[PDB]
Amino acid sequence: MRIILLGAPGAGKGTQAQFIMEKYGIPQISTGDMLRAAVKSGSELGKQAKDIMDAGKLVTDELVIALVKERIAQEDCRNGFLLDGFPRTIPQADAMKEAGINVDYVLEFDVPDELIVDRIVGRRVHAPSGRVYHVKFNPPKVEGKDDVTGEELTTRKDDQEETVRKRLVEYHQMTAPLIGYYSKEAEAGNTKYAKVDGTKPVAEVRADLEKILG
Ligand SMILES: Nc1ncnc2c1ncn2[C@@H]1O[C@H](COP(=O)(O)OP(=O)(O)O)[C@@H](O)[C@H]1O
Ligand SMILES: Nc1ncnc2c1ncn2[C@@H]1O[C@H](COP(=O)(O)O)[C@@H](O)[C@H]1O
Repeated sequence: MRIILLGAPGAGKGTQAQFIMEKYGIPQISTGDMLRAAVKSGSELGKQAKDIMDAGKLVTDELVIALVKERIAQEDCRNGFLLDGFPRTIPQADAMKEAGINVDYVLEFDVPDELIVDRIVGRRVHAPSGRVYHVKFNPPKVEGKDDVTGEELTTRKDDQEETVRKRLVEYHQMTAPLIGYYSKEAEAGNTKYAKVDGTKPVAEVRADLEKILG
């Protein structure tokens, strides 16, 4: 089972990415996570991303499509995967079509622009695993520590009001058009489209997803 998460920044795609992963098995492919790992481990394929990311700008299609093509490669993704943060553009979406990468479901996480700044300013992550918390809306069992390894949590470098603003716009310019893209795919029968209310409580969106899938 292949799946795509599609939504504004802070819409809770990642938070939902974890669940589907542990409950269905399929690995979670988060471009942003890979970019941040690579940027930190100084990998050759990704380290370049650094300045762009911290600016709020999207990274060049070519670099990202590569990474994804390299990760889907792994044998863990032979039974399905979860593209969480990709595609982010028509080119990127197009590139997947030619490569013959079909998805079973496309899930649009609907969340208002006004809700975004506050979700994001209070988001903390366990970088090593990408596990994502929120100091108020979905905190850790122990303040400042990852629930599975007890490791200190951190705040993302690009998680600041200003950068979130720049981030929202690009979303509206480049990514947003994709809702239309997959709507059309869904209409042709190529995929299954599903919008869900991302303002609801985590535990609740979780159940909506479970209704949509199985
Ligand atoms: N459904 C929700 N309601 C309230 N807060 C949420 C919800 N889902 C996620 N969050 C919190 O919002 C922040 C951003 O969500 P995240 O899952 O990181 O989304 P995205 O991956 O789309 O940016 C995190 O701090 C997260 O714990
Ligand atoms: N699929 C992508 N296409 C282009 N840029 C991306 C992509 N995914 C992640 N990035 C970069 O990763 C950063 C953080 O994305 P995220 O962690 O998914 O919110 C963005 O600010 C972009 O610069």
